[PDB]
Amino acid sequence: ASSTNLKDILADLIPKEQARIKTFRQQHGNTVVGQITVDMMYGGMRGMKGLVYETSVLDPDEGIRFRGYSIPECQKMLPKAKGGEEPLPEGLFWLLVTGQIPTEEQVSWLSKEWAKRAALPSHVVTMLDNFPTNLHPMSQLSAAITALNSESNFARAYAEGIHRTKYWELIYEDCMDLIAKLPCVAAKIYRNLYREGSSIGAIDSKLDWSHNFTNMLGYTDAQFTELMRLYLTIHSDHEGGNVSAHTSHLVGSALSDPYLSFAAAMNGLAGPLHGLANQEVLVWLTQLQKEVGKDVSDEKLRDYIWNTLNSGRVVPGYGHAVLRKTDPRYTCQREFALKHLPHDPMFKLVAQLYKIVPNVLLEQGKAKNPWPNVDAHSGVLLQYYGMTEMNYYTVLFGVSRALGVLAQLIWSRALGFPLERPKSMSTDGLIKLVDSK
Amino acid sequence: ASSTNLKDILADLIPKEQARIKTFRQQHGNTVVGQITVDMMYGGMRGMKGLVYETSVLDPDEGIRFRGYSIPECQKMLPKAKGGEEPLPEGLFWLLVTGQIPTEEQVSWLSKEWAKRAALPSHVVTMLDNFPTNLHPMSQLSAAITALNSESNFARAYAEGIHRTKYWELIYEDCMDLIAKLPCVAAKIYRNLYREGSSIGAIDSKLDWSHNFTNMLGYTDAQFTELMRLYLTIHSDHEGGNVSAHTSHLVGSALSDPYLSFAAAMNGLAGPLHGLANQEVLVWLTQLQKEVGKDVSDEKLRDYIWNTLNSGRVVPGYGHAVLRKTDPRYTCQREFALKHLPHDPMFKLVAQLYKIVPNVLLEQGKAKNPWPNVDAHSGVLLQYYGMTEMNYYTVLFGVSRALGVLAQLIWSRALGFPLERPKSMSTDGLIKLVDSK
Repeated sequence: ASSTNLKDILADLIPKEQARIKTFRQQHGNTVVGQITVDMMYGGMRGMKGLVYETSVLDPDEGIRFRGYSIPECQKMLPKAKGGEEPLPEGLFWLLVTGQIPTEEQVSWLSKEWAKRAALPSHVVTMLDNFPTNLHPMSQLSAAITALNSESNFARAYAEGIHRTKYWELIYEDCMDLIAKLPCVAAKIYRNLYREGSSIGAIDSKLDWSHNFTNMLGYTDAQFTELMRLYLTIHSDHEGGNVSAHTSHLVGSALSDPYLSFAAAMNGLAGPLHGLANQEVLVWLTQLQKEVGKDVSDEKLRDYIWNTLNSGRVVPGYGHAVLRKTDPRYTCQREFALKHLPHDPMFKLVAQLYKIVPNVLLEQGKAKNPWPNVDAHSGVLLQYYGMTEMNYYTVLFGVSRALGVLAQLIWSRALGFPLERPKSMSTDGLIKLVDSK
Repeated sequence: ASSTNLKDILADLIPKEQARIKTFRQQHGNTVVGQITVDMMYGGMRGMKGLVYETSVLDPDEGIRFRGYSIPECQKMLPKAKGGEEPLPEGLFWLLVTGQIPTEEQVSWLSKEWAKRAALPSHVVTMLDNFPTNLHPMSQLSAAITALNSESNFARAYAEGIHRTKYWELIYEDCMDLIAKLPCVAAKIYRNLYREGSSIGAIDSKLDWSHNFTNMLGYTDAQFTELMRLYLTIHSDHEGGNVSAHTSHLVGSALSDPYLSFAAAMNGLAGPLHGLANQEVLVWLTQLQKEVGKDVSDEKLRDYIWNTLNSGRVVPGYGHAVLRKTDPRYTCQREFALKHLPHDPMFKLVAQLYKIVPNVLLEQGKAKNPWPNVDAHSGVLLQYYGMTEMNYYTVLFGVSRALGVLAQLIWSRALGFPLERPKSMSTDGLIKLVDSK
């Protein structure tokens, strides 16, 4: 056959980043990179630097980057799927871990490599098949990723006593297993929930990752698969600061093993201020599809959106405190839509708000980035291919953010990052602090 | 009957703290309360202020305080159990929430009030009875607190749309339920695991909280119960910064409901750098009980501990970067031991290290707080009353830290604290930052 052996590459890359951080930290290390205010400290840590998350940086002129490789260079560069046009999430985890762009057989590797590592302990399987259909997917996804922790290699090698400098090699092995069992768990949370408890199927070492998943979800549409490949590539990662990424991080720094850290991250992503906004827009988009009715003019939604901005509401999906042009991940799923559902009524709706909304905002003071998110485009693209079941959308973001959160988990463990322990305070403390002192 | 109605008190206290924070933040609010370094930011946030956690402050001269009420004022002040000598965890949650010291019928209230709220959905019960006995308690405790999330009031009232200023009243209701179902869940993780899957029993509105628990654990010793009452009071809370407290906080700030935030906190407390040190000492204490043998002299453990400090090891349980005298929570369980197991061989072991260790360290440079933790005393006190099963110790700390973590959860939600979102960075970012800029 063929390849190049991921672990063995990462094995090489490690000492070189490990040093780079040793000198940096030697020399300028004490160079003050900012201040904290009594107000930030009530402000949920409002624009504090405190992380070092080495897999993605928000570029204000250019969206998000998976190195400096942004959005638009990824779609080019990342291997596409042996007869497709949209990237493999495989080759994206590979980029996130390596810093390098996969080769076809570096990706063909992972796919083989995920299919085998893809197995499920009879007790998560049982645990799923009895869960109540009143329990949310995301309470199931996280209940069962903890219960998968039964199987961690790290838990065990820890228990036996591996040493500091070896931690990555098994935290690696736990991550590669998790990202393989993930499709199974969610494919089954779907199937039990929404496709009347049927069988997820089997799993095919022939196919790539996203495919197997879509195939277990029970979807025969190769257009949907390639949306699945695209969706999973683009919601992977987003700086370290955000709830699901900071929790997998925080918790993972107590030397908790990847099953447990990831499950704790979904408990953050099931949180309304975090998971639920892909929905929020679809729902808005839904009332609007009624209130302003089917095939509107450029004049009537201008009337609606205007009568919306000014009568003391907001347009779900639009605006960004930093990013200066349109989010590339809107643009990616738009480019998709243009190709594959161009004359869709509801995509027609979204694509109209794109024409109209920015100017309406910009002209009406709510501005500086009046441009759309990702979250604005996606749900419309899900509902088209018949994924109506919108509570379940939060799991699909979960299975995606997995690649980005676990691929930095190996790195915090490789560069051997400390237990995360900011100082708390208390108001009475503070009152004596800033002013009285 | 009799009482005073907790929710209704807290209802009163709220606006007054709510303002106090409005003015403080009005005026000095921008007063800079510290700086951040490139080095802190790799240093897992090494002595950053970033939290406001209003239920406990570390006093360096005086241990931990549950206001300014420290250790020693609590044992006095907190109601003791209608024929006991050790405080009720009931009256401690009450202190943590109110800021005020319970009255007997404020506590008698909670006990009644926990017993009724104490019920368990048939699906967590099933989920427990089939869990594998190879799955850790703490992967079970957290799997089933997520699955209890099926029952959150907040989840629902959120779903229906309560408004900002009402959030506490239901986040309250979810917390009071959780702390009542907790005994049931852990009593059953024990029983299934270690007491051959037997029945937890029933639940008695007559008895107080810790009692019911010990009674479901299946322990007939009223000395053990009162250890249980003491244990649960003292490991409740410990500033906000620590893994289990920061995670329940972080995650709970994405508007996740208390079941989900607490379950995510245990995924942090199951982490080796966090849960597992109560054990670590018992295990040390165990080898020593052999290597230096039964009834040693003040001269021979001096030899051991000295031959330990100098031959390049450390004494599990001893030392503290801040606290200047002996941790009161050593002293609390020592005072206990003195009373109730005075002539215990292994307590004799601990109490000897107390005589010997500090001076041996102090004289041998490893000093400034050479004094013992809590974690040093507890496990010895557990093993005596026949709680041999030491993997399960992490759940008993869980059920304790619950009171302190949930009682500040109501407060972050009451004072309406924002989604927690520090800025990440990246090394390449940093290199350009501190020096190049």
